[PDB]
Parts: sequence; C-alpha cells; structure tokens
Amino acid sequence: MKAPVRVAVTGAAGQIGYSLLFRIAAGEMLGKDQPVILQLLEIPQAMKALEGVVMELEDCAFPLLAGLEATDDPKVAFKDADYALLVGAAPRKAGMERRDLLQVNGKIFTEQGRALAEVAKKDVKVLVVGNPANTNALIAYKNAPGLNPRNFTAMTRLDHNRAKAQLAKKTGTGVDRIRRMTVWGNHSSTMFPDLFHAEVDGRPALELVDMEWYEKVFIPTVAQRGAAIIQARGASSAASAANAAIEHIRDWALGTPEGDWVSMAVPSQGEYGIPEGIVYSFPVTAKDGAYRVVEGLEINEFARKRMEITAQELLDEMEQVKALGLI
Amino acid sequence: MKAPVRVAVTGAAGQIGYSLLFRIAAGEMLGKDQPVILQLLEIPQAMKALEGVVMELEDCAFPLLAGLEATDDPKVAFKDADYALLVGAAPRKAGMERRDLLQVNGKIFTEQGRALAEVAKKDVKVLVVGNPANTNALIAYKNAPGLNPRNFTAMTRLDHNRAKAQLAKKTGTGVDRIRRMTVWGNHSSTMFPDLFHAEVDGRPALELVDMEWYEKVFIPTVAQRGAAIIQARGASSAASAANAAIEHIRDWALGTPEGDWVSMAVPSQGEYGIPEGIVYSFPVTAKDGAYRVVEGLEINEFARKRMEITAQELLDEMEQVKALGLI
Ligand SMILES: NC(=O)C1=CN([C@@H]2O[C@H](COP(=O)(O)OP(=O)(O)OC[C@H]3O[C@@H](n4cnc5c(N)ncnc54)[C@H](OP(=O)(O)O)[C@@H]3O)[C@@H](O)[C@H]2O)C=CC1
Ligand SMILES: NC(=O)C1=CN([C@@H]2O[C@H](COP(=O)(O)OP(=O)(O)OC[C@H]3O[C@@H](n4cnc5c(N)ncnc54)[C@H](OP(=O)(O)O)[C@@H]3O)[C@@H](O)[C@H]2O)C=CC1
Repeated sequence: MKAPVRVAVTGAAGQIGYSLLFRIAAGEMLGKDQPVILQLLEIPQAMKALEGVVMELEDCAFPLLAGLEATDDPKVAFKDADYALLVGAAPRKAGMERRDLLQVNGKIFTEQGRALAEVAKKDVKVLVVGNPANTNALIAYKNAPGLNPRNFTAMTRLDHNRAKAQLAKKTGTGVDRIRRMTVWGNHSSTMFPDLFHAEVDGRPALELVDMEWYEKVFIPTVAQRGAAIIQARGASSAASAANAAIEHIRDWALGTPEGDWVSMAVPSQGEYGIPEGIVYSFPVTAKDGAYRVVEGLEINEFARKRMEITAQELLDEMEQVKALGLI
Repeated sequence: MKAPVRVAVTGAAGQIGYSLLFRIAAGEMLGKDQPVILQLLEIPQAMKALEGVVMELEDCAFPLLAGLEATDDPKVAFKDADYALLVGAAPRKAGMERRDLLQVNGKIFTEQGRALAEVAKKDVKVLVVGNPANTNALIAYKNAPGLNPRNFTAMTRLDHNRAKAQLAKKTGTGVDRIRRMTVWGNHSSTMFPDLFHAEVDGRPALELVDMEWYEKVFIPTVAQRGAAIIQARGASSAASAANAAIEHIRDWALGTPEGDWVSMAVPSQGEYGIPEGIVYSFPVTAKDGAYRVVEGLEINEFARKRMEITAQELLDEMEQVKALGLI
C-alpha cells in the first residue's frame, strides 16, 4: 500500500460534496491501493452538518480511509495536503449582484490560496469547482505565491463528459468509443465544445454528424444541460459534477489514455494565442501528476471564433477582479 | 469480455438511488470487468425526475454502462433482470398508521414479486432496501411463484458497517482490521449487534472492550445512528445506505473474505432455531453467487435473549401482513 495522501475538500457538507466524498474514500479517484486521509472544510454554520457527513463516511467502513478530519479552518484543512478540491464558493442570496458575489468569492479564494501556499505540500494539486471556477482559480493562484501556478486548475470535465454523451447518443455508439473531445475556454455558456478532432470508433466525428446539428443542437444542448437536469429533478447535477471532479483529478494524477486527451482549465502560457495568465480550458494529456496542453492542432474559423469569444469573457472577468483589487 | 448483466433498481429517483446508481455504473458493485445495463423503475409521478437521473448517468460517460432504461412498469424494469434492488417503498404519509403503511407496501411488493417471477431471470438476486425491509422481502418472495425464496434478501449491512465503525473507533484500530461482526434479526431497533465472535486484529473484541460499554453504549449507539445522521445533516443517511446496498450485492456475488463473514437478512431455514420463513439477519459467507449461514457459533444467554426478541418482532410483523392477506 502506498503511503496515505491527504485530500482536502471544501464545501464538504454541500450537494457536490455528498456525491464526491464517498467515491474518493472508496478509491475511485486515486486508485484502489492508495489510502486517503480526508481533510474536510466548511463554514462555521455548516460544521454540524459536516459532522453528519463524517459519520456517514465512517459508516461505510472504507478500508482506504486512513484518516478523517473536519474543520472550519483552511490552515487545518490544507495542512500537508497533496490534493485540494475547492468546491465551496459564494452562494447567491437575495439582493446580491455579480459584483457583490465577486467580492465574497474574492475573500474566499484569496484566503484559501494563501492558506494553501502556507501549509499544503509544495506540489499540491488544486481543482476549483466552486463557481465561477476559472476566475476563482485565478484569484487562488495569484494569491498563492510560493506554489506552482500550473497546479491551480478549474473544472470543465463535466461539460467535456456531457459533450461525449451527446455525440454518443447522436451516432448511436457507446460513449466508450468516443475520443479526443475538447471543451475550450470558460466553464460558462461561452464554453466551446470542439468536435473537429473528436473520433467515434476511430472515425472523425464530423463524418458522422453535420455542421447544422453541431451548431443548432449540439452546442446549445451541452450548454443548457445543467438547467435541463434541474428542470427534471428539481435539483442541481451534483452527482455527475462530482464524477467529473473525480475524473479531473484521476486523469491528472494517474494519466490520460494513450492516443486520447481530456479537457482541463489551466493557467495559459500563450498556447493557441490565448492570453497568458487566465485559466482557460485546453485539450491536455497527463501522466503521473503532470499535464501538457495538446498544441499543434489545426483550428478552423468556426473553432477560432468561439475560442476568441470565451477568451474575451475570461479577460473581462480578470479585469473586473483586478479592478476590485483581488489580483 | 464478460457479457452485460441487467440490474433493476426501483425508487430510482429518490435519495438512496441518487447515491447508488452512479457507483453501480462505475463498476463498484459487480466488478470493474462487468458491464451493467441499468433498468430503472419509478412511480408515474416521478418519471420526469427519473429522466433527470438518466441524464446525469449519461453525463458521467461510464464505460461499463452498456444500457440504460427508465420505466414505470415493473414488468419492463425486471425483464431478464440478473439483479433487482427494491428501494422504493410506501412513503410515510400524515395521519397514516403503521398498519396503513404495511397495506401500501403490501400492494407494492406483491406486484413486484409477481413481476419478478414473470419476467426476471429465474436466478435473479434480489435485495430489498425499502422499509420495512425484512417484511417487504417476505411479501415479495411469497408472491414470487417459481423463484428461489433464498434469492430474496433484505439489508442489514448498514447496521453491520456501523457496528464495525463503532468498534474500530472504541479500540483505536483501523476498520479494515475488524472481522466477524454480526447483526442478527430485524432491520429495526430490535436489531442485535453481536461482538461475541468479532475480532480486532485477530483478538476477541470483548478482550478489548467491556460488557458494560457493549450493552449500554455500543448497542444503543448502533441503533440510533440513523437518527444521529438526521439530527446532524437534516437528511437521512442515503449515501452510507447506498454503500451498504452495494456491499450487500457485491459480497453476495463476488464472495466474502476468507475467515470473515458479513450480515444479510435472508429467509430462515431454522438456523439457530429461528422460525422458518421470516427474513432474518444472520452471519453469512458467500461464494459463486450463493450464500450460507455461518452455523455452529456459541450463543450465550445475552445473545439468545436478544435474538429471540427480534425474532418475535419479525413474527409479529409476519402475523400482521398475513392478517392483511398479503401472504
Ligand atoms: N469551506 C469553505 O471555505 C466554504 C464552504 N461553503 C460551503 O459550500 C457548500 C455549498 O453547497 P451547496 O449549496 O449544496 O452547493 P453545491 O455543492 O451544489 O455547489 C458548490 C459549488 O459547485 C458549483 N457547481 C459547478 N457545477 C455544478 C453542478 N453541476 N451542480 C452543482 N453545483 C455545481 C456551484 O455553482 P452554482 O452556484 O452555479 O451552482 C457552487 O459554486 C455549503 O455547504 C457551504 O456552507 C461555502 C463557502 C466557503
Ligand atoms: N419504483 C416503484 O415501484 C416505487 C418507487 N417509489 C419511489 O421511491 C422513492 C423513495 O425516495 P425517497 O423518499 O427519497 O427515499 P429514500 O431513498 O431516502 O428511501 C427509500 C427507502 O430506503 C429506506 N431506507 C433504509 N435505510 C435508509 C437510510 N439509511 N437512509 C434513507 N432511507 C433508508 C427508507 O425507509 P424510511 O422511510 O424509514 O427512511 C425507504 O423505504 C421516491 O422517489 C418514490 O417516488 C415509491 C414506491 C414504489
């Protein structure tokens, strides 16, 4: 058995946490032979509920759960953390506007970024799920001087998975036969699901589906999927989002399949002309903790335009945050 | 390489289902080498919500999910089923007496038992989670002509795991080092957690903990655990219950560890003098998809008394459903 790794998870008493923690403790994120120590964080008002989650975790009698600790102190939750999943974010209460939301998120991620830089492992892998994910990750790494900025990522894997699901459904093929899907940019509605390099059973996706469907059906449907789940279930897609978070960390820590790639929002270094610094989703391959953007892909006008649009939205968000003195 | 197996799950749009289905699709219940076809059942009023669950499952892009179908017809959900998890049960309505709850469940499980006997695989493995689990399982198998009564079981694995967790905590040992825990009888408050044969790192449990703690702390705590979760979280322990359901089916199908055993409520054949027919939790081992009660265990007066009390409660429940003409 490998030495235990410490996995910090914030917003632990929430919906995503409830669908995330058990699978992590079961070994679904880092391997069935990798013991994990869960270090859970919540706000003071949710600590009672978190104790309940702690009890449920204990009641699963997980052989890989080497340790379990709940706290409301980021410096305790992130202490010696190998992984940190930042799920908690500013909730939209009545009266609050975007700018107000950014203020609160600014405080949350500046504090957590500083806490991570102060007490976590130097190579701690960070995934931001709390929205707005890309910008929150930016706030976090900018306030985490002393930590590799590339270790601060944002989640787009749910959109990535939803895109694969839609393509599989349309072509009548198993989702396991869909490869090289790419979601570029922001986690938002400007998110761009790329089918130009995707393959279905080895065949180019655009040889099986046409541009009309791609533009008028595929894109809108992937973008509205979250809302579709809420309209049907009456609750947010916590389980599939948790699954995506697990895969995001898993494929990064372990590795992506040969000849395939995944989507991850990471600090740009200028790849594909994307402004440097902003956290942007790119097609990436990964191996044992290290990822690399798949550069060199041919980009047509349809993709370029959409990649530019989402890049601009991220730039504007960055400027808004900069104007607030958060970075 | 292995052909897909069909897994039917009722009450699929509920809380337990939400914590259960994703892990089944991920291969956590029947093996990472075993494709599964999920056949989900709900009542008509919950079909829209079930559609939402279906969408979330699709959005996980599970390579092992070979099929996914939602229906409100038991004869469709159970068609050629290899496994059936009966989670849906009568809701606790206001001004609704216990007996009234039994009548509603009588209709539900009489119909499902009949459906299973008509369209499922003859060797379908059934687990009843919906409460009252033991009695609902009794109603189901007694209404499943042509099917093996021993293939109808009820869940006590959550109580079993909770007992292991409490023992681990008290002795300061990893839960992975706790073996031979037993929970006897009904899924209810009369459930009897047995430490007389349990071992901690190979050492008898009662050599590490005293009888006073066992009687006045351990037993009540295991019995009140569900309520503890609710008081802390404000919601039932769906995640850990789902985990227990998964382990119940998993160990039954894949087998129990050498030198260890688990708890399963199964139709009694007179083991330990327990009246025949009632679905009673016994310590059991499993191999090649079949289980066998662990007989030969020494039963002192303390245990005998408690085993008798819970057996009597099950007999009383049996009498009540018989009086309602359900069996
Ligand atoms: N530990 C800490 O520092 C903090 C903890 N919290 C805690 O975090 C918890 C938030 O829980 P709850 O309200 O249930 O939220 P959820 O678990 O449902 O959501 C948490 C975050 O994930 C985002 N998200 C992204 N994709 C999805 C998706 N598909 N489904 C659901 N959420 C998604 C949400 O954005 P969106 O709003 O758009 O859904 C939100 O920012 C609370 O328990 C709160 O007390 C809050 C702040 C700081
Ligand atoms: N498909 C069908 O034939 C039917 C489907 N249903 C559907 O079943 C679903 C019930 O969902 P919901 O109300 O969310 O219920 P839950 O998923 O929380 O509970 C379902 C069953 O599990 C039992 N249970 C046992 N242990 C636990 C535990 N630790 N935590 C929670 N439940 C536990 C419950 O008993 P307890 O009540 O004591 O918690 C209940 O009978 C509804 O969606 C309903 O529409 C209903 C009837 C028939």
